[PDB]
Amino acid sequence: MVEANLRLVISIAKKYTNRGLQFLDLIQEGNIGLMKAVDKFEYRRGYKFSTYATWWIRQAITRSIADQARTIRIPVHMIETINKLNRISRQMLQEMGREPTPEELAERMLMPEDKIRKVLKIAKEPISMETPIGDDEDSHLGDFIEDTTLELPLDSATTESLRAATHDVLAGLTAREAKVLRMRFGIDMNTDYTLEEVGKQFDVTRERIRQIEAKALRKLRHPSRSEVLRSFLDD
Amino acid sequence: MNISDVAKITGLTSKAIRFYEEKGLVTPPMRSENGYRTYTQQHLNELTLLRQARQVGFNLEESGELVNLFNDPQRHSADVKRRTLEKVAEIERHIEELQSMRDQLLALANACPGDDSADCPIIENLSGCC
Amino acid sequence: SVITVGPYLRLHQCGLPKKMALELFKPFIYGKLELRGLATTIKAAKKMVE
DNA sequence: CGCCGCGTCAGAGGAGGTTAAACCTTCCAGCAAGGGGAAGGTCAAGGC
DNA sequence: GCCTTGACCTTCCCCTTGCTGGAAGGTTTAACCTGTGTGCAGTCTGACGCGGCG
Ligand SMILES: [Cu+2]
Repeated sequence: MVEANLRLVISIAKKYTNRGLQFLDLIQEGNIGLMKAVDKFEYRRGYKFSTYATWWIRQAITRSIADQARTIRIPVHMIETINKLNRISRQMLQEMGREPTPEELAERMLMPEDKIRKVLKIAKEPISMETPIGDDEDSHLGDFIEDTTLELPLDSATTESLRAATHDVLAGLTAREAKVLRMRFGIDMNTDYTLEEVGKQFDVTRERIRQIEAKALRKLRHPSRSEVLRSFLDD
Repeated sequence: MNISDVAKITGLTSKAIRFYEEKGLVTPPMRSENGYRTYTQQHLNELTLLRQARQVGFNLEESGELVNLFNDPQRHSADVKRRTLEKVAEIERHIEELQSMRDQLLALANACPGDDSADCPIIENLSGCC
Repeated sequence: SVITVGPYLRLHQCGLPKKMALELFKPFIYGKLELRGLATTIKAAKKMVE
């Protein structure tokens, strides 16, 4: 029964071979198609096997073409929405002599403009890194982009000098206070600690601790020490 | 059964039905191997009660008590009528306080000139100013 | 850049536009500006260059 | 055996076209109208 | 400068009704239908290898 009906499969497939994916994988999917068609065939309906099997095949391939054929998995319902939409817009540009407006075919499609607009934002495929933006083979597209993620050297020096300035300022103030602030803010360590953690590591105090770091600011506001850090107000 | 058929009979939807089910207010219908909520006649009429009870005004919990009585063959009609007339009393007091509302509303309204003026007495008397 | 002729020169020398070498020799300048104390740090130095 | 034949390798931005629906399932977001409680700070005010 | 001491703000998270909407994901229809290809690509080309074929 499998070998009987393979030419049916290639016929269906090459109707569906509109250039989405490729031939053979589609064909193989038609073959699993035919297998499960025969796997549960009632024969006393009198009908010919062909048609029953045929629509099961159609479902198999039109599913798999949806699941695959993109770098980006778009699940099925978005796909069929797109298909519906384009079938509509063809008619709209028959009749208007023009491409249609989103509002128009949307209200005909009975749904608001936002979803249409997002569908349109989403629909188009990627663009092949090695495409020749150069008219000849003088340039590929992969040359003219940048790593806008990594670092910058001047910024590294900026941070380093800032840190030097900061702990230079710290050493001018009392040891306990500066250290308590290092753990309060995680300077020169891996971690960060807070009111009660740092306190009860030292001792119970809560509100006067707040006032202690306040007077630390007071001794630090101090228009003699800011000027090594006044530059970093721009920071 | 199938589920949409039952919900279009009774007017509900599978979503509301499943809310009620998660509230434990009816018999749990079994599933199938596929997973369809296997409804029955018991589920049908229990659902009809759980529907019409909140229509009457017996809440989620109280309509659920009506249901577990619907399962109970010992059920006290006495109790049932106490529940009834208790809810009658709450609806009465609801009506009465809403009447107090509408009374004060119309007291405020009829005093207002309604002469497109900024000196609306209602506005300034709703605030504790002046 | 484009070339042209320096006839008054001594052949161990070359012509040069300013701004080219200015941006080329930039961080050198930043460093010794910090050294002299005009620009305390790097951002200020860069602004003075600009 | 010595051709004759064949094969591999050298040298300014920009895209395009169509091919299902009907029934099901789980699970998260969201409303009016707030209410409770963690957990850290923060306003005055003390006692050495 | 050490202890609080009480009282106050702010933010985050969680919790109560009665559902509703939406995404993401699954399984079946009986008239029927049986062998691409489908537009390439215009053959660069000289040495050197190597396989069959004498
Ligand atoms: Cu008025």
